[PDB]
Amino acid sequence: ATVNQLVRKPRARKVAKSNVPALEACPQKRGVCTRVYTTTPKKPNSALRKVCRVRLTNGFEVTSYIGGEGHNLQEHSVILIRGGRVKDLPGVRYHTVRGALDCSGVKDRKQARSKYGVKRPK
Amino acid sequence: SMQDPIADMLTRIRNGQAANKAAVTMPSSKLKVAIANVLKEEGFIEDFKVEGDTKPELELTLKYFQGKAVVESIQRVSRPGLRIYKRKDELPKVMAGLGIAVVSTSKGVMTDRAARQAGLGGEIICYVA
RNA sequence: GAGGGCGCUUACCACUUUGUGAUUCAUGACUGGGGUGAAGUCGUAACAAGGUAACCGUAGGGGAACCUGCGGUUGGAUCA
RNA sequence: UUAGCUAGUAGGUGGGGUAACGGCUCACCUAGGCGACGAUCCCUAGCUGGUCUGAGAGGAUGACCAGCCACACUGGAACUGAGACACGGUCCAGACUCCUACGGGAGGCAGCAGUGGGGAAUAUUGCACAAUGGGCGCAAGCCUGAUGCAGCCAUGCCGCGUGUAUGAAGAAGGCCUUCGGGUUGUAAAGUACUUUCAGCGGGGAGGAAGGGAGUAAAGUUAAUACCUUUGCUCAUUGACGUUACCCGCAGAAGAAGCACCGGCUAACUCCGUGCCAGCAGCCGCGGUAAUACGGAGGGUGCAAGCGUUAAUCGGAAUUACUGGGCGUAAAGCGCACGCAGGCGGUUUGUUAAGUCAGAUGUGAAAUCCCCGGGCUCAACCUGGGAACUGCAUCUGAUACUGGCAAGCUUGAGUCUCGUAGAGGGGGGUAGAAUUCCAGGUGUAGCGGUGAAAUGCGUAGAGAUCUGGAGGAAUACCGGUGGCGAAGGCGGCCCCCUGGACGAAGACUGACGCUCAGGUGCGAAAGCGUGGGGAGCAAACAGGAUUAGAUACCCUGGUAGUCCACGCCGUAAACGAUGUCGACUUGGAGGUUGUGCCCUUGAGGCGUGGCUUCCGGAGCUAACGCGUUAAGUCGACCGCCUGGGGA
RNA sequence: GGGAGAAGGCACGCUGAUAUGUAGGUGAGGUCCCUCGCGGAUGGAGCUGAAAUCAGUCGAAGAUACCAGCUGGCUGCAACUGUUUAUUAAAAACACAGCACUGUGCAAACACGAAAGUGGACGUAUACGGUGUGACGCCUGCCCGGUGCCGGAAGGUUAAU
Ligand SMILES: [Mg+2]
Ligand SMILES: [Mg+2]
Ligand SMILES: [Mg+2]
Ligand SMILES: [Mg+2]
Ligand SMILES: [Mg+2]
Ligand SMILES: [Mg+2]
Ligand SMILES: [Mg+2]
Ligand SMILES: [Mg+2]
Ligand SMILES: [Mg+2]
Ligand SMILES: [Mg+2]
Ligand SMILES: [Mg+2]
Ligand SMILES: [Mg+2]
Ligand SMILES: [Mg+2]
Ligand SMILES: [Mg+2]
Ligand SMILES: [Mg+2]
Ligand SMILES: [Mg+2]
Ligand SMILES: [Mg+2]
Ligand SMILES: [Mg+2]
Ligand SMILES: [Mg+2]
Ligand SMILES: [Mg+2]
Ligand SMILES: [Mg+2]
Ligand SMILES: [Mg+2]
Ligand SMILES: [Mg+2]
Ligand SMILES: [Mg+2]
Ligand SMILES: [Mg+2]
Ligand SMILES: [Mg+2]
Ligand SMILES: [Mg+2]
Ligand SMILES: [Mg+2]
Ligand SMILES: [Mg+2]
Ligand SMILES: [Mg+2]
Ligand SMILES: [Mg+2]
Ligand SMILES: [Mg+2]
Repeated sequence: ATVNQLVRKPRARKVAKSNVPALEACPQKRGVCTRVYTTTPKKPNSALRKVCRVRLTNGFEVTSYIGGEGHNLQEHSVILIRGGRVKDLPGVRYHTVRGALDCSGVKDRKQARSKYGVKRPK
Repeated sequence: SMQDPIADMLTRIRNGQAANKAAVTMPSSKLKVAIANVLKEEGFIEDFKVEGDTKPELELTLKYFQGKAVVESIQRVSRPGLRIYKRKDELPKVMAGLGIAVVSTSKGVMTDRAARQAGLGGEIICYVA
């Protein structure tokens, strides 16, 4: 309000927390799968979206989402967690970037292969 | 408690212009007369006069041009509690030269343009447009 | 002989040891509340004068929304 | 949501010690020093020039380089040395590793390369002292994992190329197709043309300056000896180096991919499932075609890069100093007093702290910007200028703020005469009425409800009269009447007392406003002690309604509501509108005082305080405020930053 | 108010200096004054006399003998001091201040008393007796169905006479 009140109590900021706490300012984090399963998204959406509870190497254990169509993930699988949330999945805050150590690219895809780790067809 | 006479003068003249008054009598002061001299020189007012022996009273005459008031906006700048001191380089310009940004300095209170011409800074008093 | 070296001792002093406090983290049988949800069970408390006008402070009572008394407001509709 | 810390600690006296000043340290004396302008404590963090975002203000940040600081497996210490408590110097303690003939000994790559481990992620166990320095040496000369270079990585910036003029049967094929045509498309084939860049064969500057071997003159010197300087031609020195650069070879070859296409946002048509696969940054899409999923055609954008992820800022005026609000979206403390603090009516004199102008020192270099130059050009480098918005010093101004002094009443306050008021505290008294106690008449009902019943009655209920007891408040007055800071106050009288307003005066002289922290008051309800208790009435019982009613309808009924002394500071404590000063059209009233005119009637004109309703400008998102503003400003405090969690 | 002497730790002998005995206490003689004695101001002669600092010194051991707390944490009970079965139970058992009920208007209730009389009490409902629980904080929620106590005599039964 007044200049004297501003001098007394400074016009402080408002710190906002990140939406990817388990990354600790890192683009990708290597982790090991712990629980591979499928969950039903919140209404009005309805599906069997494939998610994975994975414990990162730093110690954090989160749940990520598997994109594309078809994957070869199971227990004791090394994946590369990437930062990104799914709006229609309560709790999911991360994805698994394809083309990594074990999560191979999507089969029979020829468009947007950069986001799914698919090699250039011959 | 009346803690600012310059603000009172600006409020009185601004309300008189809004109400289409002819004269606005008020208790005057040395700085009030100095500011009224600048207003007369710049033509924003019509006339100012100090009439009083023991308690001097300034009776400014409002100036109207085809119904519209000559002064568009009157604004106090260096109000008591927030003092503004700008050098010659950073002297303000009101309405791109169409308004006055009155500055008080060592060589009296002439105006912003005269302060720039003389090459000395000062404190801003009133923005009149 | 002066004086200097070796040894010894005193003072400072690192590692270490004893007792009791303060703070933080993790864990802990069990336990209270809150937020999420799918055709789950009970009631209709608020929104009209919501059908007992609502709401606030307080005290008591009840499976629950809530009820009652006290003090204040119309952010209630009609009307001598 | 860190209010006290410090006993060598504040200071002093005297001595000893470093290069010097120094509680740097001991021996005595005075108990001080720090702290609401944040001491102490906790977490995190190398600082700066700079860097990125932003018009600026600001926000984040410390890659490379440069300056400073701190550290060499960890802790402690000292010696040499001008310069260290010292990265590859010393000793000891702790751990690790490695020999031992078991008495015993050796080491510290957060140096240059490289290894193991961690991670999403970091590069060769390369050449040379040729140039610049550094160290040593008279000089030659030696070393330098500094440095000058070499290799890998699209990690970042910039440049070039991956062709070109064409070339219509709008070849063929593909795509859909209203099956007539369109798209790809001058695209492709074919033709003419060029050979950048890559490969081959050659030439080929420049970073190299000096140094030694010889010859002369001068400077010396007893002396052309010896040495220095000045020159002089010759014989000399390159990791880069397959150097930059240029020349001829021949052929279009050896070189384009990535993301998106519903809106934000630049770009639409078919096929395949069928809330399934799935997309997703928000709006949201998939339930027989959703231009939104996957495939195709086509187009869009960038380009040796294209997208995602990680982090900062703009937009976000969404922390607002520039640049916001608090009546209703979140926001005036319930009110008052008041400290520190903030601000401050009017005139003059003095000073020049704040302010202003000039000059000096400085603000390293590097970096941004402007003017130019060199690599074919840009990136890159470079010269000058500007800038570094800052600080200190010196010289001049007092218009303003502040320091001091001397004046004024217009702010504030006092006295004098009067006025209104449920203002507060304490004590008395009158009356209606309700409820009981006793008695006299008095007979079958009374009370209650939408309907009844619990309940009261022949043990005389209900009704009336008489006498007595007890508690509360005061019918009409009574009104958007009055007072009070707020909460709140209502028969009458007595005592104390606060506050408010008016004609005419006199007087001090800025003594004025706000106010975190603090202090006091403060509805009801609640709690403790001592009293009292008529009526009303939480809890509780019974009756009634309802499918159910732990409630609204009824009969009882305790706490409490009544008093004294104590505790809380809670309300929709509201005008959802903080305190003080000035200005801004008007109308119709209520209350209270005063002035004047012939007051023959509350006849007429004025003039202050409070309060009520409309209403102009203006304001507001609109309801609405509207002289008692939510209209324009001034001084201050408190509060707000999405809804839940709370 | 307390736990608390919490837990734990430091110094304790002797000698010499500060000081040939210090700080302190007691207190001589000589000036003084008297309204003169058991007097009033100076005075430290003498005696007694801690505590600490510094240095040295001897022993394994210096509160060296006797005397002279073991400590902490959780938990049930009773608030606590106290009292209790002389002579096997000292406790959670009784009492306690406080709280609640009831009776009691004085020639009071009650108790000892065939009675007089006395205590209560030479007190007067803030007094006394009896019964329950037993400092203090949150409280004492429902029932008179039954047995007691209190209020009534409308009705039935009802002795002596
Ligand atoms: Mg109120
Ligand atoms: Mg000392
Ligand atoms: Mg910003
Ligand atoms: Mg190391
Ligand atoms: Mg060092
Ligand atoms: Mg290395
Ligand atoms: Mg060299
Ligand atoms: Mg065709
Ligand atoms: Mg889209
Ligand atoms: Mg706002
Ligand atoms: Mg609301
Ligand atoms: Mg609100
Ligand atoms: Mg208020
Ligand atoms: Mg050029
Ligand atoms: Mg610079
Ligand atoms: Mg002045
Ligand atoms: Mg009360
Ligand atoms: Mg009732
Ligand atoms: Mg009932
Ligand atoms: Mg309020
Ligand atoms: Mg005030
Ligand atoms: Mg109005
Ligand atoms: Mg003595
Ligand atoms: Mg037990
Ligand atoms: Mg117990
Ligand atoms: Mg006991
Ligand atoms: Mg016994
Ligand atoms: Mg015992
Ligand atoms: Mg007992
Ligand atoms: Mg009981
Ligand atoms: Mg009974
Ligand atoms: Mg009886």
